[PDB]
Amino acid sequence: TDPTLEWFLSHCHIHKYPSKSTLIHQGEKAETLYYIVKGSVAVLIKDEEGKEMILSYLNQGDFIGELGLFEEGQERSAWVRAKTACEVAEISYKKFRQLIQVNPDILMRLSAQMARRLQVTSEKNLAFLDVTGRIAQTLLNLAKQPDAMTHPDGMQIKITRQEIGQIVGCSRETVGRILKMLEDQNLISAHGKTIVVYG
Amino acid sequence: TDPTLEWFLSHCHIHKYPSKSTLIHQGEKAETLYYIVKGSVAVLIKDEEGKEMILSYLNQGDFIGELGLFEEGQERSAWVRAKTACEVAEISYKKFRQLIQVNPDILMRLSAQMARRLQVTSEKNLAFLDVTGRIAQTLLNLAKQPDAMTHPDGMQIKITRQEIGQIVGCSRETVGRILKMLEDQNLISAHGKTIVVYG
Repeated sequence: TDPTLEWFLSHCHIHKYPSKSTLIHQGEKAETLYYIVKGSVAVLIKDEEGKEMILSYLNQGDFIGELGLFEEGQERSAWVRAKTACEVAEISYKKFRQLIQVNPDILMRLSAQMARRLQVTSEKNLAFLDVTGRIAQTLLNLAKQPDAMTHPDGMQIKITRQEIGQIVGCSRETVGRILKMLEDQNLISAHGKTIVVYG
Repeated sequence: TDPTLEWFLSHCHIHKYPSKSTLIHQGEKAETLYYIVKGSVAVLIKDEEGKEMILSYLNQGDFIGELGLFEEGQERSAWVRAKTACEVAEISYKKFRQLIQVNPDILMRLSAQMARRLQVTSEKNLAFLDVTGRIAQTLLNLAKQPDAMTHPDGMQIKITRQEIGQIVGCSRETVGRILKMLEDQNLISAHGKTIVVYG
């Protein structure tokens, strides 16, 4: 059992959100503070060219819209929507601040993840971003070449890591540093001399 | 004045650091937890070969390795040095964990900082990363121009939002969004026609 969680939730209101239903709409005045008891949700924005862009998926046990607890008035840059029928608890920010006085443990939890949530995004300057822009261009251009292969996901090209570095003007390593990053962004794919560009 | 920051301060050792003196080394043993009372530091890393490729820039009102606090173990890759001569207060994780109980307010400001770092992360395709590389390049070359200003943090140049768009080949809005990002990353600062390039 979980002494705190159970206490915490006895101060929250749990409701169900059928898939695709929206939990928080975008310029809403933040005052909660949502805790996912079960199921998953998505954080969406619209980029230039008004396409839905997924910022993150949040799963059971995670919290929703902190960033509004430490920023009065703060709105909701990007709005929360359910992906699967899920139960979510929500508590007045005002009342939550009271819980923290009583037993500052829950605060520890939420405080948590984030951290485990940051320890995953980071370990990542101007000089660096420049090369990242150049390499992305090289791959973008090669996909439009007549010698490009057609891939179910997009276009597949042929080039060595050293060739990328020679073209852009960087070490073979810097290429791997960037290729790995781009690959983690689900934008490209690297295996030997074969590289595939998505979209 | 800042009460919750005044108590939390009396409960820990504040250290002075001359510029270019390292605070945190690689492989460390995470048990702190520093708070920059005054000045600025730089999160470095030594790369493939060598080259201190930098990583960040933390200033007054910042916590350090706050990720270590949670989750036993963790020393501790990363790195830290003082850019300018700065005063840094530090406290053992375990004592802090006790203070959290005494007055949780300080756990607020630690969580607050973590929240802000999430904001920056979520706000991140190939085409976009390409433009980001070109824009940084324009700012990079201009700071080396004879008509650049001497700024305490680096070099300050003169250019409008639309001028950058014309050079790179993007909308006036695209420049706006990218300038926001780069300023949040602590690489530049924008104020009207004035743009200052750090470093």
